[PDB]
Amino acid sequence: SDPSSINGGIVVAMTGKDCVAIACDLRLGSQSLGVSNKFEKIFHYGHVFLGITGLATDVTTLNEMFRYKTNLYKLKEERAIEPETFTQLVSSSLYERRFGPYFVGPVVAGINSKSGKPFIAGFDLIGCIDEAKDFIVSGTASDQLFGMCESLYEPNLEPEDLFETISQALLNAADRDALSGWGAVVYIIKKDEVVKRYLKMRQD
Amino acid sequence: TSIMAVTFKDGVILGADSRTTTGAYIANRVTDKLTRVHDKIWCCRSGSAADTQAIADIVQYHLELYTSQYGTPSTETAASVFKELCYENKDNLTAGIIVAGYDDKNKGEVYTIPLGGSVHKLPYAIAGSGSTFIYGYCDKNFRENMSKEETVDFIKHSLSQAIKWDGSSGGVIRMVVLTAAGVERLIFYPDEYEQL
Amino acid sequence: TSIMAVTFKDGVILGADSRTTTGAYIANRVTDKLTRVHDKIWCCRSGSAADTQAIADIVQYHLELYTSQYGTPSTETAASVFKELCYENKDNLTAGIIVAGYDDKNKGEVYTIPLGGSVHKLPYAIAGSGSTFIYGYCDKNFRENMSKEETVDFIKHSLSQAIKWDGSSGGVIRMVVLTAAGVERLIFYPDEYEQL
Amino acid sequence: QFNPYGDNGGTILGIAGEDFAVLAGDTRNITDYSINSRYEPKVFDCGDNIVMSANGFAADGDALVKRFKNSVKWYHFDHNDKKLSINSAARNIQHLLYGKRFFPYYVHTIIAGLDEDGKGAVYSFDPVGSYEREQCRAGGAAASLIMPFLDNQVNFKNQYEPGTNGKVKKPLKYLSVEEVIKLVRDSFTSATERHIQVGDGLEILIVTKDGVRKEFYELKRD
Amino acid sequence: MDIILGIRVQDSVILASSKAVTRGISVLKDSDDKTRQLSPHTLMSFAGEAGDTVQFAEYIQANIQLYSIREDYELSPQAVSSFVRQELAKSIRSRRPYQVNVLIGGYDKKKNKPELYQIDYLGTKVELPYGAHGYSGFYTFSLLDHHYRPDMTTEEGLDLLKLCVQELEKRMPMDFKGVIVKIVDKDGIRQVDDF
Amino acid sequence: MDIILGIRVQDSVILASSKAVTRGISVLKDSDDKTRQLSPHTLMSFAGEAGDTVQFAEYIQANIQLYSIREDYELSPQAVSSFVRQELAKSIRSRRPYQVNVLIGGYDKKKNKPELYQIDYLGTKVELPYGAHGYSGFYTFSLLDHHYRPDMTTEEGLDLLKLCVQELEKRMPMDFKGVIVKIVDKDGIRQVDDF
Amino acid sequence: TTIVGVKFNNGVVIAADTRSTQGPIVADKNCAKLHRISPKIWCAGAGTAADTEAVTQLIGSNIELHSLYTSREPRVVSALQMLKQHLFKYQGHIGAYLIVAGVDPTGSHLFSIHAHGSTDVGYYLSLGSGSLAAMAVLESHWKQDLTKEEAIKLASDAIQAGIWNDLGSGSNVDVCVMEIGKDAEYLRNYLTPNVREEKQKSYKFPRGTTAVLKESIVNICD
Amino acid sequence: TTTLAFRFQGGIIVAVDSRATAGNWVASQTVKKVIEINPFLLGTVAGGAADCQFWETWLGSQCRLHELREKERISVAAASKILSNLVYQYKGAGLSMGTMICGYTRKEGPTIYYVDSDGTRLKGDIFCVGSGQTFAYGVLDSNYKWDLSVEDALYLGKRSILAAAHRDAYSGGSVNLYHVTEDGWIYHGNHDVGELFWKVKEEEGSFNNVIG
Amino acid sequence: TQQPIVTGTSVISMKYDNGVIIAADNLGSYGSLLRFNGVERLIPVGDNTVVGISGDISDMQHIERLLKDLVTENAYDNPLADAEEALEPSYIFEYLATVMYQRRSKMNPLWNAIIVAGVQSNGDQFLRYVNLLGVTYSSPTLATGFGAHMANPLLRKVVDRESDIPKTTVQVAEEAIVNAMRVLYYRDARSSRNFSLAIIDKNTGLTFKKNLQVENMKWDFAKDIKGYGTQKI
Ligand SMILES: *[C@@](C)(CO)[C@](*)(O)[C@H](Cc1ccccc1)NC(=O)[C@H](Cc1ccc(OC)cc1)NC(=O)[C@H](C)NC(=O)CN1CCOCC1
Ligand SMILES: *[C@@](C)(CO)[C@](*)(O)[C@H](Cc1ccccc1)NC(=O)[C@H](Cc1ccc(OC)cc1)NC(=O)[C@H](C)NC(=O)CN1CCOCC1
Ligand SMILES: *[C@@](C)(CO)[C@](*)(O)[C@H](Cc1ccccc1)NC(=O)[C@H](Cc1ccc(OC)cc1)NC(=O)[C@H](C)NC(=O)CN1CCOCC1
Ligand SMILES: *[C@@](C)(CO)[C@](*)(O)[C@H](Cc1ccccc1)NC(=O)[C@H](Cc1ccc(OC)cc1)NC(=O)[C@H](C)NC(=O)CN1CCOCC1
Ligand SMILES: [Mg+2]
Ligand SMILES: [Mg+2]
Ligand SMILES: [Mg+2]
Repeated sequence: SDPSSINGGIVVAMTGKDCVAIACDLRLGSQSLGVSNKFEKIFHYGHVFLGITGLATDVTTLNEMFRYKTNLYKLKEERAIEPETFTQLVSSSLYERRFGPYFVGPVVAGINSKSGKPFIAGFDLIGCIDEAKDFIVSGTASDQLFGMCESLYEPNLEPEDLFETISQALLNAADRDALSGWGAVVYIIKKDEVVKRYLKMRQD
Repeated sequence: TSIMAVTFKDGVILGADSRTTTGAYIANRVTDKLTRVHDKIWCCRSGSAADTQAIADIVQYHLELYTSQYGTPSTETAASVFKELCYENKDNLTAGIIVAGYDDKNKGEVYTIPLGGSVHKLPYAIAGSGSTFIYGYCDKNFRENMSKEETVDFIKHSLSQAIKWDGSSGGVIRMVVLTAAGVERLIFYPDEYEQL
Repeated sequence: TSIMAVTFKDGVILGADSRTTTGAYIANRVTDKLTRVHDKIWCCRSGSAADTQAIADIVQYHLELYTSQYGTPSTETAASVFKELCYENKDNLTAGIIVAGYDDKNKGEVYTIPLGGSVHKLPYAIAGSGSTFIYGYCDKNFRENMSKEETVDFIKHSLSQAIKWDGSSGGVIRMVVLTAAGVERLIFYPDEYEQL
Repeated sequence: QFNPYGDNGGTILGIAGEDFAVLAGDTRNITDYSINSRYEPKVFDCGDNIVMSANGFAADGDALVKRFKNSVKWYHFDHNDKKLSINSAARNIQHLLYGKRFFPYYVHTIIAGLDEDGKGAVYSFDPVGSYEREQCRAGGAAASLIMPFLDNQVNFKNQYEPGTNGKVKKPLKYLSVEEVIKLVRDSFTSATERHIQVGDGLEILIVTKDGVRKEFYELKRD
Repeated sequence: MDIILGIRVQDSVILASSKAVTRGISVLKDSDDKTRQLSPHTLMSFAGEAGDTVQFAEYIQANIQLYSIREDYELSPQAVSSFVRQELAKSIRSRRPYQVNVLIGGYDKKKNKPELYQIDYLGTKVELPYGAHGYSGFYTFSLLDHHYRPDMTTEEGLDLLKLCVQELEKRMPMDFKGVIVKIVDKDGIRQVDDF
Repeated sequence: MDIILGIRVQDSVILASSKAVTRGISVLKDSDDKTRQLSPHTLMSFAGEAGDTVQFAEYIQANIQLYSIREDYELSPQAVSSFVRQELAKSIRSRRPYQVNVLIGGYDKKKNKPELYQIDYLGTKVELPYGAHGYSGFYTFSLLDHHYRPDMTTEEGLDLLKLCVQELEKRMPMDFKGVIVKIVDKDGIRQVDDF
Repeated sequence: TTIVGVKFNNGVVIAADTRSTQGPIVADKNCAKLHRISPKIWCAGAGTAADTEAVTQLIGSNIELHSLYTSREPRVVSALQMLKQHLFKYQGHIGAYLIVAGVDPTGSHLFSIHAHGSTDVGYYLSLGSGSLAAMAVLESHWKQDLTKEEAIKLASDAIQAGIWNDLGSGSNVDVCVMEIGKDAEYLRNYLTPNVREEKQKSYKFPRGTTAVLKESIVNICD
Repeated sequence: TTTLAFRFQGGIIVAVDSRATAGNWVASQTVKKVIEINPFLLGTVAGGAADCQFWETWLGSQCRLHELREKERISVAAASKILSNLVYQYKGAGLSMGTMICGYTRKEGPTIYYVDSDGTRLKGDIFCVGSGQTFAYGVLDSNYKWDLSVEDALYLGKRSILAAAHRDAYSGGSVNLYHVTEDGWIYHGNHDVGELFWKVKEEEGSFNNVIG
Repeated sequence: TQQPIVTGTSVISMKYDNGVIIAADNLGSYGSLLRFNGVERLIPVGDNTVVGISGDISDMQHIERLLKDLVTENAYDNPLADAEEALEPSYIFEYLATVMYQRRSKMNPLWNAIIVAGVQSNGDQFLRYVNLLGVTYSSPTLATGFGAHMANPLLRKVVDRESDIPKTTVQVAEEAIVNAMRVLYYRDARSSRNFSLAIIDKNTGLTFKKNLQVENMKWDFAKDIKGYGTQKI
């Protein structure tokens, strides 16, 4: 009965040279029982990408909630929301449920359309923003991801190199965690093109 | 805390140590536990700092609003407002407050308000963790209608012992003198009182 | 309990109240808390009656057997036997014992043994529930090399206050004087000490 | 109520080569949020070319190392100065640990040395005696950070041959002592960054047929 | 309540649901239908806490039927499942949550595709080729991993389902008194009477 | 372990014992014989805590067999049951008691009478015309109160036993995988293979 | 955390470390614990990270509206009163331990607020896990009539004590100086004594190392 | 863990996974869960790793002492009972062991004995033990026949572990196969799930739930 | 299973160029009550070792007796008891460390934190810690209780690593210790002004200082502090 580790899952985000990468595993289980190997944890609202780990019902609920909020934002502002602004929106929304929180570990990733700057950010379940130059990690294998990212990462990686680093960070972290894995997805995000790759990983 | 208030010939004197503890760590060694709720109505605070502080602020607000409508309140009135808060919220409060004030009609008065929320008008009052060690001393040494210098010595010697034995008490000995003359603040440092 | 032992010029004096409580009921209002472990080595008992009693009996047995083989034991030796029992059985005992005795070489001596089983040799010692209220008074009023009459007054006034404030203490004030002259038992009734 | 256990933190790491083996461990010792020592070694030379470290609760760790060291001594007395092989040492340690199955040594134990064919060997234990020979093991507080990095860099996990359509795996090969020490130093600096109980200093014990050599490196002291 | 299974095949969705209703040391009923028809081409099986199950199932049924009358239009299986999930997602943070797990088998008439959704009492929705709630999954998932093919016929799906029920009858501790099987396809919902 | 029954009729004692051995959500075995032959004309069925049951049954068996060799004589069912009861009576006030309930069916060759004893893990012995341990009794006792007659034949006793097993299979929550039936009479112990 | 506040001649200075933790793991190696309530009222925060951020923004927002309403520059006592009344209302459940400081028309001020809503006044203060390490330094070196440059030195030295000796504190030192008659200067990363050393090896992988199953272009446009 | 062993026409198949867990932490992927007691006896292990490892190695010593004393290889029944009587002495102390003593002798033939830490000892033809036993049972039961060939039986045992390795979060790593005949046990190699899964998926056409 | 009754607070210590310094106040607290004021918590063993003990005082007095008895036992059949075969700090420590761990392993600990400071026969500085759990560690600076949180930070500014030890004189080292004792008096609610200090030098030997007091205290700034926020009077 620990909400954060019932369904399982991981998300990781990295920055490169004029690009960002966000990746996640595909597992959804009920403790020991693996149930679904298609459960994606990364969503997007315009050019802003959001990964969400933790309790799967809240992962779904928040996605639907942020879609709701970003749609009204766009109608009133007459423009797409930016990652910095969206990050604030996430923090507000999470802290609004301070004493009955969504059991999640969200991760924002994207490139600011005006300045062109790569941007990533993480949160705890209660809304505290964790901004980072290098990388953000989240999920049941966060310790593993921290260890992989902190050793493998280097600044100013090209999109094709960044893909290899983030993928190897996710895969090797996932294989040391029982509740993560069962497939993986990696988003490579450039200023005006986005490539989505499904990784081949061990299915246990 | 070690705190006390003592009536005497010319009025009343409040006394307190300056030690605030979070466990065995001293968070503040120069605390001011003597707080003004009105010109010549002060109080000593013991128990939860947050609770006594929140209460004292509300009392100060009430007495300010009282003064705007009905003029200067009595020391009894001040103690009644304290009581009302402490009694009605007894389940959520850990506050032991001594109220002391100077009227011109009633002279010096001391009211003590323990945890329960009961009121007790006394010639002098002692309270806080360190007061346990000076019940014997204070009872044997207190006299009514003391002078200012005698009362200051009585409080100084008392709080000196309370401080010496109680780990939760220490630092400087602050005092506040309430008389017709006005309001006087006194302080006494370890190098003086320790070797009494 | 309120108990104390005080060394002075001619030897040492033990003092105690006479109240035994089972909750808020006074089971015995004329208790003798001063107990003889040897001719001129006595002790004051506080804490569990059953425990202090069982200990004192064992100590009395050891010191009697000591005397049969090695002659009169020192007051330090008596305190060491008390300590040994209290320390080694600390998990199963609630005993706070003050040991007081008179040698001809060492004159008056007082050893206090709190709950832990530690030993502390002191000029005077206070213990039991009611002792908390007289730390202030006893510290301010104690002097070394007092006379018999001064020491009796010091104990009487001290235990009077301890009794006045502590509900767990009361009744008569028993005392036992240990000097070269011999052993003297004293008693003081409420009608005398209450109005000090 | 009295709690007989404590967490002294730190982290250890063992890597095996072809004709050598390393056992590394940070020199920091902690309790709660306080640093006890910036240099307190927990990787020991136990004789017969066996290095040992028992990370976790230092009292139990020191007790175990002390007993194993003594076990080596009596092995010589009772068996005509015979050299204790690494596989025999491992089994002996299992019995030491399991001996206290119902009041365990709170330590993740790792020993390193050379097997009887002269090849590098790392054995690793749980707190109650379960053991297994491996090419690679990280133990202690930051084990969860370091271990997956080792899987990737020592055993080449999840690494495929470029352009083979993820069909041919990267071939397994032994690492040089120079390459291993690089991985150790990067593992510990990375673990120091993200784990509060890891830092101060890094001490590596290298084991070859020639003997036991030591190397020390500074780590961040925050 | 205990065993509810679901298998999506080429042209239909097949839901199996145990018939036993047990309380204490007594099987009170051995012919219980643990399902409700939400719409002509949508069926929901359910399992969980006593009372909650039927109360929830009928509450959903009423809402979907109300929608159908209002719009004179059948809601898609995807839309119904999203509605159901949201209701459970509200429920879980209520004073007393519905402790009900459901499978929603439906045939989408616009896409001409069968759809199977698995939703637990927390509001955790997943679309699957085959699903199960409770301890059943621990046997059936691995069995279906092996024997399931995506292009199977309804008849092949029923044989695959028989293989599950046989395995459960062999290894499950409790007697669940067999299952009621129902098929959802382009022609609607019908019950297999002889199983 | 769960269902153990016993029925004493005119000339024999019939013991039925369930075949299921369950642990967790898995029936590990469906052909388990929950009985031991203590002597040629004495049979003991058992049920209770895992491990304890067989360990106790075999321990008793060994002791009775030791007695038989020493005296070259079979102990009476009454004597065996008294021995068993005392062992359980010691057990209950031990550091770790045997949690085992037993039925002892035997044929007394001196009296030419069948005898059925029911002993629980506390050491509570009773001679009965019919007995049961666990939840079984809650169904079978009332059923036997109605249908049992003291002068029945072994064949009539088996039909009476079939009536119990049918009722249990209908109303018991757990699948106990049928029963192994054994008959104890003047000619010794034999097993009914088709039940 | 480790946070401090020091009063000097013509104003006040506050400082903080930049480590954020979740358990023994360093979540953020360079977070901002110095918060702007108003232009010349700043706040150092320790405890529950989100609570210190949220409570300081809320009060900061209401202070701004109050400043516009009254046509006056906001006072430190107003922020102090609003914070402590808010924190008290929630009975400590909002785990914010704050050092409030600033300059206003009344003068320069330095306060501390605890999660339960109790406030203290002082010339030097320290809060957080490394407050004892910091307070040790402040008690040893603080004196009356400090200059600006002396106060910044004392403040940053007290933060360093926490950084090195407390495991709950690390990385860099942030400072904010609030002098009377001048603009408040926020010195982000005033000291950076914990720079990561050059890694022994580059772990840049050969392109094509990772095995891929599918590729697709994602549509972000309308 | 997930371990199985079943009797059939051509002897006994024994298959185990190789994962060790410390909660959700994957402790190892390369652990040995079959102990070779002698050329004719095998012991599978599930549960507490040290308990299993220590007492099964101990069992091998007791079986060696038997054949020294009795000049004859110990029976599968006697070997299993030595272990079951041992764990029964520790009953309540908290040992965690799910073992299967598999072997062949002349008097018994091929025999399997399930023994666990709460004292249960059962002879049987099919057993699956461990956290993923149910997943293994699902595949094994639905494909099992007595008349399976040595080739088909080996594969079914391998495929049943694979099934559990996939679904059970606390099982995986690799499959260790064994085949017990009248001539003794024969090792049939280590099979990494990393490669075996995709090999099986492609060739068998199964695992359609996974993104191919 | 114990609970400590009469307790002693911080014991602080550090190495310097020729030896070691150790200090501990003279208080025996009884919870919040500052019961006993004449308690010596530094106990010399021979002329080359000082054992500083915090925690339960009854257990401290037991350890005193063990050390006292250890000196006696060492003298038996030992002509070199005051020379080559004298008790070393390392011998005394390991003995205590063995006892402490054996007691915790029997779930009946000596509720203490101990620091054994001394100088070995070859001139090497010895400074090592051991507590109720049997946990042992050595460092240029060691402290127990509040000392660990407040003293160590100050003492580590003087001797931050091994190479700083030869650079530190006895004057500098003692000043740091005496300063640390003052800071502890300001901030530790179970500390006293009176304390004892011991210096074990390889040249001048054992110097045991009794009846020291914390002095040069800053309290004057207190008079300016009014109320807790919005008070002016
Ligand atoms: C002496 C120390 C003990 O009676 C005084 O009463 C003193 C009074 C005082 C202090 C500062 C300003 C004015 C008056 N009280 C304290 O120092 C007080 C001790 C105390 C805390 C909590 C209590 O129960 C609720 C009772 C007494 N210290 C504090 O309030 C400190 C600042 N905070 C904490 O210790 C944290 N507490 C908050 C309340 O809940 C428990 C944890
Ligand atoms: C005063 C009353 C309190 O400290 C004294 O210490 C007094 C000492 C005394 C009394 C008689 C003879 C010689 C010395 N102690 C008592 O009166 C004592 C109070 C006490 C009881 C139990 C305690 O914990 C074990 C601590 C203090 N009264 C008694 O022992 C009476 C006779 N018995 C009970 O109250 C029954 N107790 C037995 C012990 O377990 C709890 C219930
Ligand atoms: C030091 C680092 C304490 O270790 C500081 O107090 C620091 C303060 C800070 C950090 C960033 C920005 C501003 C201020 N505190 C933390 O980083 C804090 C540590 C902490 C965790 C849990 C606690 O128990 C309630 C108390 C303190 N870390 C966090 O708040 C992190 C980001 N979040 C969590 O750990 C998850 N929340 C969930 C809800 O309950 C509180 C913990
Ligand atoms: C699967 C993976 C279930 O986890 C298997 O049962 C596996 C079997 C196995 C057999 C031989 C060698 C390795 C692994 N079991 C484990 O990996 C086992 C799971 C388990 C942990 C704790 C238990 O509590 C009694 C029961 C089962 N994992 C371990 O034993 C791990 C490596 N060790 C510990 O957690 C150390 N603990 C064990 C209990 O005593 C305290 C220390
Ligand atoms: Mg009285
Ligand atoms: Mg630090
Ligand atoms: Mg798995």
